[PDB]
Amino acid sequence: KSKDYCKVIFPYEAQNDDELTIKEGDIVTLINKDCIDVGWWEGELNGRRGVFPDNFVKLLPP
Amino acid sequence: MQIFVKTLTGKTITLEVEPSDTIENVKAKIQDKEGIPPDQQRLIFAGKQLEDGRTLSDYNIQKESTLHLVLRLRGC
Repeated sequence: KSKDYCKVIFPYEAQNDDELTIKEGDIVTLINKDCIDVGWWEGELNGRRGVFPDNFVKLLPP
Repeated sequence: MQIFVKTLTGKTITLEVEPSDTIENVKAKIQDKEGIPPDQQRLIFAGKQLEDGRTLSDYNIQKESTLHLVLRLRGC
């Protein structure tokens, strides 16, 4: 499909207000890609918009 | 047992530790190697934020286990 879905294996916890809180076992739709540095992104979860390290997540091949 | 810490680009860091080592001590070893102050480092394993008053065995961390860490461009 057009956008990519990624499962997050290493869940974090509410770090900041400008940061998106994601827990393990949830899917977040990638709104827009990050610049050069591979490790940051943005997605919407629970009606929020915030950035999170994508390292803590893996790409699902299918 | 050896543990691994990944940075922004996923860098691999090998450390020598003892099961009796404290998390604060582990952070200190990372500071020595990478120059990152302990107050700017949050350790996470098994999906749960690791606490400074708990041990590695409490989180069922086994030999060759790898943790996940962030850099610090906005809020770590």
